[PDB]
Amino acid sequence: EEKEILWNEAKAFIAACYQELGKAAEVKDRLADIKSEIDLTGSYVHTKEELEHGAKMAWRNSNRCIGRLFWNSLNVIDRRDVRTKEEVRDALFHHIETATNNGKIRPTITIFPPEEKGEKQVEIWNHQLIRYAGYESDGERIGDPASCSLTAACEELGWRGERTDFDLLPLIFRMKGDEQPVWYELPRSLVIEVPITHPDIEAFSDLELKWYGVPIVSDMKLEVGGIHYNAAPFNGWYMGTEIGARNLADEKRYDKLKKVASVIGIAADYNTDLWKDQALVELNKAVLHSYKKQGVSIVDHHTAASQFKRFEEQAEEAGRKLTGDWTWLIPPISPAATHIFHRSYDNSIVKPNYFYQDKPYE
Amino acid sequence: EEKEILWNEAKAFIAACYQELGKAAEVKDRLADIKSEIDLTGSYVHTKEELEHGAKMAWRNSNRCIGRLFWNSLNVIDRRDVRTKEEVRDALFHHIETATNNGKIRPTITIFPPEEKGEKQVEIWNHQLIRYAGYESDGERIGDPASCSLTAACEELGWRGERTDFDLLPLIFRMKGDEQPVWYELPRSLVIEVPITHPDIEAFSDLELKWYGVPIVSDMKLEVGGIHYNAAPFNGWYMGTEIGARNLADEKRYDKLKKVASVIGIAADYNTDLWKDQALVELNKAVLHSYKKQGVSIVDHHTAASQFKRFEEQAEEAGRKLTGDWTWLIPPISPAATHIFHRSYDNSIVKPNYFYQDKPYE
Ligand code: HEM
Ligand code: HEM
Ligand SMILES: Cc1cc(N)nc(-c2ccc(CNCCc3cccc(F)c3)cc2)c1
Ligand SMILES: Cc1cc(N)nc(-c2ccc(CNCCc3cccc(F)c3)cc2)c1
Ligand SMILES: C[C@H](O)[C@H](O)[C@H]1CNc2nc(N)[nH]c(=O)c2N1
Ligand SMILES: C[C@H](O)[C@H](O)[C@H]1CNc2nc(N)[nH]c(=O)c2N1
Ligand SMILES: [Cl-]
Ligand SMILES: [Cl-]
Repeated sequence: EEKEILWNEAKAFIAACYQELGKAAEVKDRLADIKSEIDLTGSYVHTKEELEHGAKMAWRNSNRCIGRLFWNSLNVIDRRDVRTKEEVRDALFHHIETATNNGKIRPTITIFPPEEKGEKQVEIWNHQLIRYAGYESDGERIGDPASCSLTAACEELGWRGERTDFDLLPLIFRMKGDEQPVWYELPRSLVIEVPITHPDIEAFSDLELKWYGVPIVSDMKLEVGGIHYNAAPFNGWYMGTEIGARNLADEKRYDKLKKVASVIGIAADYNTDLWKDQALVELNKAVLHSYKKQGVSIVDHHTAASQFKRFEEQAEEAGRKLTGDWTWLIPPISPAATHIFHRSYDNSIVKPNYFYQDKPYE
Repeated sequence: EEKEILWNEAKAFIAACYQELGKAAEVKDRLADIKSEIDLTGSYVHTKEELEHGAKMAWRNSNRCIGRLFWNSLNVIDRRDVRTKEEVRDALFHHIETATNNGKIRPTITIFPPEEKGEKQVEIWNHQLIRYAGYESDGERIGDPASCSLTAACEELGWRGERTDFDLLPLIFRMKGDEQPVWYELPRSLVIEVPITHPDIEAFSDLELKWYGVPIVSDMKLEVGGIHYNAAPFNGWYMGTEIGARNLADEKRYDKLKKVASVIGIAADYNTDLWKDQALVELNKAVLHSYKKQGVSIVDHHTAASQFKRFEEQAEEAGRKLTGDWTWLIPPISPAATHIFHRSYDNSIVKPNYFYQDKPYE
C-alpha cells in the first residue's frame, strides 16, 4: 500500500547517502535488509550514520536557506530513545544549552522518534523553541503579533503571560496518547537575549529593543528516505536582516521604523526622504553591532551571500545540482548588492529536506 | 500560412479593445472587414483609435513594470506615415522634446511603420534614445559598460566619442533597403541632464555624478493584435532606484558605492558596518533630491509601490486579471517595506505587450 512509496524513497536515499559516504559497495546488502524489514514491520530504522547524514542532506537541499555552506558540520543529536514528556522537555532544554554554547552558536538538530503509522510520537507546538508571545485584545497590541494564536492556545492550558512586549513562551508539546499538550516555562538562565544598542547613536537604547540569541525552528518536518521526523528542532545563528529588517521592522510584527526614525533624528514625513530605508539601515547596523558586542554569533547579509556563493561553487565542483528559491535567498535590504539578485536558481524540491506541516492549534 | 495566427490574435485584440472602448456592437462588422483585408493583402491596418488603445493595453500588460497605474493616459504619437530617415530622425527628436516637456515628463510612445512580411521598415539600434557611451580597452574602463557594444558599433560607422564618462550616444537606426544604419548626433538643447547633489552633504558634488532626465526605451517590440511594431520608442519618468541603486551602483555599471561611502564620511572596510547599504541610501536620497530640485519628474520606490497597489485595486474592480513579475516589481532597496514583497503575482504573458527582440549589432 504505502510500503511502495516508502521503499522507493528508501532506495533513493540509501544509494545517495552511502555513495557520498564512500560506502557504495555496502548499498545492495543494506538495501536488501531494508527491503526485508519493510515487509515484516511496515517500516525501517535508520542507523545513526544514515540519520546524521540525512539531516545534513536535508539542510543542503533547503532551497530557501542562504546559510547552506556549513551543511556538513551540522551537529546531530539522536533522541529517538525518548518515551516520556520529561525526557522530551530535558532534550529540548539541552538543545538550547548546547546550541547556544555561551554565545558561540553551534548549528544543531535534535531528532525525536519519527511518525509510525502517520501517528506522531511527539508533537511540538512551538514555531521556535525560543520566541516571544503576542496579544491582541480590544485595540490593544502587545508583543509579537506572529505569536498571537499560539499564545492564545497556551493561555487555554493554564499558562498566563506577563504581557510585556517580550514574554518568553513556554515549551509546549503533546505526547502520543495524551489528548492535550503540556507546557513548561523556560529557565531564564538558558536563554541568551541581546539588547539592541547603536554604535554611534546613544539614544537608540531609549527604544528598549531586544531579541533572543538563537533561532531554533521546531515546527518543520525532517524527511529522510521515506521516514517522517515531524519533531526535529534545528538551529543556526541569525542573519542580521531577519531581525532588523523583518521581526523588528514589519508592520505586522514589531513595527519599529517610525520610532527608529525618531531616535536617529530624521523626519518620517516624506517618502522622498527615504526615511524608512535609512531607518532600516541604522536598525540593522544596531542589530549586528549588539550581537557582536555581546559575543553572540550572527552574520550580515553580505558575508552570508559570499558564503552562499562558495556553497554554489562547492556544489558545482562536487557535481551536485544546485537548487534555490531566489525570492527567499535575496536579503530584504540591498538585495541588488549581492550576487544572488543577479542570477537565477532552479526551485526544484530534492529530498531529504525540511517541510512545513499543519499546526495543531488554530 | 501565417494569416492563421494573424487572424486569431486580431480576433482577440479587437473584441477586447472594442469592449473596453464601449463599442462592442461594432466588433462583428469591424472583424468582418479585417478578416477580408487579411485574405487579399496578407495583413490589416489599425485605426488610430485601435492603435492608441493597443499601446495602452500593452503597457497595462507589462508584468515587470511598477508604473502601470497610469497606463490609460499614455500619449500615443502615430508615425506610421514616415518613409525617410530624415522623418525618422525628426520624429525621434520631437519625441524627446515633447516627452521631456521642460522637466514635467509626459509618458509618450511614438509608433513607426510595423513589420510587413516580417521585414522591418525601420530598425532602431539604440537601447534608449538618450544613453551614455561605454568604452573598455586595455584595462581602461570609461563610461557605461552596458553601452560598450553599441558604442563600438557606432565607432565602426564613423562616429567618435569624446571618452568622458557621460558621452551621449548618437541616434542610430537603419531604414528598410539600406545595408547600414545612419547616425545623428543629439542636439544638447533637447537633452535634460541632472547633476547629482545631496541635500545635507556638500561634498557629494565632488563625485561629479549626473544622469539623463528621461528614460526612453527604443529597442522593444510593441505587439498589438498580430501586428508587430518593432520600432516604437516609449518613455515614462524614472523611479529613483533605477538610477541610485543600479545604474550608478552596480559593479558592472558605474560602480560608485565606494566613492559614495568616502564622500559621506564612512569607512568601507567591514561588511558588518553595512557601508554598502548606507551608501545606497544616501546615493538614492541624492538622486531624488536632485531631480526634484531641478524640476524634473521622478518617483521614489515607496510612492511607486503605493501607486501600483492602486493599479491592483483598479484591475480587480474592473474585473481584469492582474499579472506581474514579482522578481522585477520589488525595488532593489528596502523591498520588504513595500506591499509588493508580501504578495505573489501571476507572471502569465497577456497581449498586447512589449517584447525583447534580437539586437542588430553584436
Ligand atoms: C548557520 C546559520 C544559518 C543561517 C544564517 C541561516 C539563514 C537562513 C535564513 C535567513 C532563512 C530565511 C528565514 C525567513 O526569512 O523566514 C533560512 C531559512 C531556512 N533555513 Fe537556514 N540558516 C542557517 C542554518 C540552518 C540550519 C542549521 C538549518 C537546518 C538544519 C536550516 C534550514 C533552513 C530552512 C529549512 C529554512 C526555510 C524555512 C522556511 O521556509 O520557512 N538553516 N535560513
Ligand atoms: C511613468 C513612469 C514609469 C515608471 C516609474 C516605470 C517604472 C518601471 C521600472 C522601474 C521598470 C524596471 C526597469 C529595470 O529594472 O530595468 C519598468 C519596466 C518596464 N516598463 Fe515601466 N515605468 C513607467 C512607464 C512606462 C511606460 C510609459 C511604458 C510603456 C508604454 C512602460 C513599460 C515598461 C516595460 C515594457 C518594462 C519592462 C522592460 C524590461 O523587461 O526590460 N513603463 N518600468
Ligand atoms: C536554522 C535557522 C537559522 C536562521 N538564521 N533562521 C531560521 C529560520 C527563521 C525563520 C523561519 C520562518 N520562516 C517563515 C515561516 C512562515 C511561513 C509562512 C507564514 C508564516 F507566518 C511563517 C524559518 C527558519 C532557521
Ligand atoms: C518607460 C520606462 C520608464 C522607466 N522608469 N524605466 C524604463 C525602463 C528602464 C530600463 C529598462 C531596461 N531593463 C533591462 C533590459 C535588459 C534585460 C536583460 C539584459 C540587459 F542587459 C538589459 C527598461 C525600461 C522604462
Ligand atoms: C510573497 C513572497 O513570496 C513572500 O512574502 C516572501 C518573499 N521573500 C521572502 N524571503 C524571506 N527570506 N523570508 C520571507 O518571509 C519572504 N517572504
Ligand atoms: C536574475 C534576476 O531574475 C535578474 O537579474 C533581475 C532580478 N530583478 C530585477 N528587477 C528589476 N527591476 N530590474 C532588473 O534588472 C532585475 N534583475
Ligand atoms: Cl525569526
Ligand atoms: Cl535606465
